[PDB]
Amino acid sequence: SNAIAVGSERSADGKGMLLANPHFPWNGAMRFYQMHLTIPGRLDVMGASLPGLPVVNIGFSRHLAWTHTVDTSSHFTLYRLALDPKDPRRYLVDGRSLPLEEKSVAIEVRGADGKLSRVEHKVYQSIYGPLVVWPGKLDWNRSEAYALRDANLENTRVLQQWYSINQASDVADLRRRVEALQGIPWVNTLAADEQGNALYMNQSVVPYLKPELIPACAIPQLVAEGLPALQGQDSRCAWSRDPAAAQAGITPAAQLPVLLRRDFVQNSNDSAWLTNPASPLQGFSPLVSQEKPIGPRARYALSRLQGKQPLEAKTLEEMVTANHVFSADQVLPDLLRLCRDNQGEKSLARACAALAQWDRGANLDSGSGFVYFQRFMQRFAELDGAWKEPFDAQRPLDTPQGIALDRPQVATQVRQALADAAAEVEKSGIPDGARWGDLQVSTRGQERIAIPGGDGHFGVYNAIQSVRKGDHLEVVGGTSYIQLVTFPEEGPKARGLLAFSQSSDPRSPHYRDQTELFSRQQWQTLPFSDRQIDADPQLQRLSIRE
Amino acid sequence: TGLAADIRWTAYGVPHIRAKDERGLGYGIGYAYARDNACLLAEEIVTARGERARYFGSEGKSSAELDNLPSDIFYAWLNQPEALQAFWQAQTPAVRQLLEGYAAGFNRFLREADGKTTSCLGQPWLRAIATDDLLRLTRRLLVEGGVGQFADALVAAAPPGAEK
Ligand SMILES: CCCCCCCCCCCC(=O)O
Ligand SMILES: CCCCCCCCCCCC(=O)O
Repeated sequence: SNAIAVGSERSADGKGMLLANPHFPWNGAMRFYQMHLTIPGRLDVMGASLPGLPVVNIGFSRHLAWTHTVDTSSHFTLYRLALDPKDPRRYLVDGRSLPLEEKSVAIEVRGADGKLSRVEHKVYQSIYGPLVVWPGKLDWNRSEAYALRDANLENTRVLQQWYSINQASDVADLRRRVEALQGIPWVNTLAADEQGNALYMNQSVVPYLKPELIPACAIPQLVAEGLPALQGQDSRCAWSRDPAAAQAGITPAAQLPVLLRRDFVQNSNDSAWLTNPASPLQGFSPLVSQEKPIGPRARYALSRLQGKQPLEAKTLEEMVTANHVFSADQVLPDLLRLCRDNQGEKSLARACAALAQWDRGANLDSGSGFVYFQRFMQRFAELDGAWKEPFDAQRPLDTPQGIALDRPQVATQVRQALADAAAEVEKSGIPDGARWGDLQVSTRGQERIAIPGGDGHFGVYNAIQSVRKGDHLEVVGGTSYIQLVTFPEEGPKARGLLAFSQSSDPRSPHYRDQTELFSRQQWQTLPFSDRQIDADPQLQRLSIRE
Repeated sequence: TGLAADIRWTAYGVPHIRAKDERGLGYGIGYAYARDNACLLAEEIVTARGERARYFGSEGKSSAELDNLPSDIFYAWLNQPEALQAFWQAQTPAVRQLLEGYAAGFNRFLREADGKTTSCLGQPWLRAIATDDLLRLTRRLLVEGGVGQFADALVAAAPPGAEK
């Protein structure tokens, strides 16, 4: 997901502005739904929410707009258990053997005969939480096992937290309300207000360990691989208690990253670090935020946001609707050089022509070059030291860049990867005249609607994930609820769409109406004031009671 | 009772719910959401109740693409009655009222539904919901950044046998 908040120092009108571009499933329990909620005099908020929740999750009100992105902070820890050498159902804490608890659950299963039978299953639990097995990595043998402590199991504040956000007046109020309750489970929050403040908060529920405990409490080999794993045989590796935290064992709000500025803040699912490069966020716990290389979506955003030129609503909208495949910027120039260097190779001819003609986009009319580029990048990602300029922490926005074609071993492997990618594309059932929109679709009844965008891993800001189904790529997730909010004098102006439409039901008048609009990238007013609502010639009203 | 909402829909079926209190507000939300998505919510509640195998057998999957039986074991473990009760007890009066209203409004739509916008009319799993069902959904979402990612791993965790 992407989020951009612009403040008074950079906005065209000197006020706040927010782009919300969550990338979430197109079906199921996380399918966004638009609604506007009003209790006259004390609540007036509009946005979109996940199924079953009577609050607005991403939205705006009279003076405020906010959104969320999945963060890089840990929201659980694994605990490696040292098993009792005499009994693999017992584990050691400070050298003392403790029994595992056994909780049985019973499930009814409908069989082939249509009758129900009862299945009983035993869940083993430690003082930390339930045991988990990843065969071949996190096993349960006679020496060790792994338990999982989820910090959000004790977060009973989640709904109150969003309802409180729904009642927030401005950025300062929003910050107070989130830091006070600490009910946000696993997302960043970004916001802008009418006065022109731009806010980023990495304010969620995160296991807390005091700094001095981390060196000895971490499992070195697992933390190196990005798993929050701790030593479960030492009581001193329990999550630390701090009276200032809203929940025992979680990180106090003062210790989590916050950036409050008047130019911009952004996030595309990387850590807090480069939210705004002019002011890096550093020195946090490894469970909270680390200085890891940013992904190409953030790199794309920063290439467009940095500088002195004012940002207008149109600028932020077009960062989505351009469908620019930003990963091409690092790779395609040198790849085309390699192509020109190998004009004798008939195995490369079709691929190289397609890449040369490609508009570097994931637009509906983008050529098969995007497909060739995707299959090449999947292989390029697996090559060792093929970057001309590797990632440089002192140039975190401009590296990695280019192919190290001057190394003979790289040139060979890169050509082979292109040869292999071309063979794969040609083995598939795609005519070379077909364009991206001919391939990527969302099915609605018996028909298909062409969908622009591409995988976020290729640096397409309008991230769309698809899977092969039948003869097409079926969209499964990505750009979902779009909201672009500014604050002109009359009241908040919100523009956007719900890409997959309000209703998941094929019978509904609102099953595919916004999907047709998403396909054509035609965003619409999100009416909020009574004047806007009353101006809508489709306005319908129903009052209900019981 | 004490449930009342005014709902306006603009283009594309976006609801604008007005009410004097949280119960009424939830009433409007549950009703409007059901009009568009009753079947979706019914299915996800089945999932969160750990009842997929009961309605659909062992061969199917949830919308998170977990096998029905492991999914059920996970949600039966997650959404035990004691866990739901403690979660409810910790809720403010405003949130309880939002949830009570929502369940009532969703159920109102179900009573009235004739299939106009509901493709799963007549399915045994399309049924009146309770506030506990909304707690089940909430807790399912709550753990997506945690133990929910390890649902299969939790189900797979069994002590060693006599092996070498
Ligand atoms: C009960 C848990 C509620 C969680 C609500 C999450 C809302 C934001 C989800 C979108 C985040 C993203 O797109 O990265
Ligand atoms: C089906 C693909 C759509 C993208 C959905 C990704 C969001 C998952 C939210 C899980 C929260 C987390 O990852 O910690």
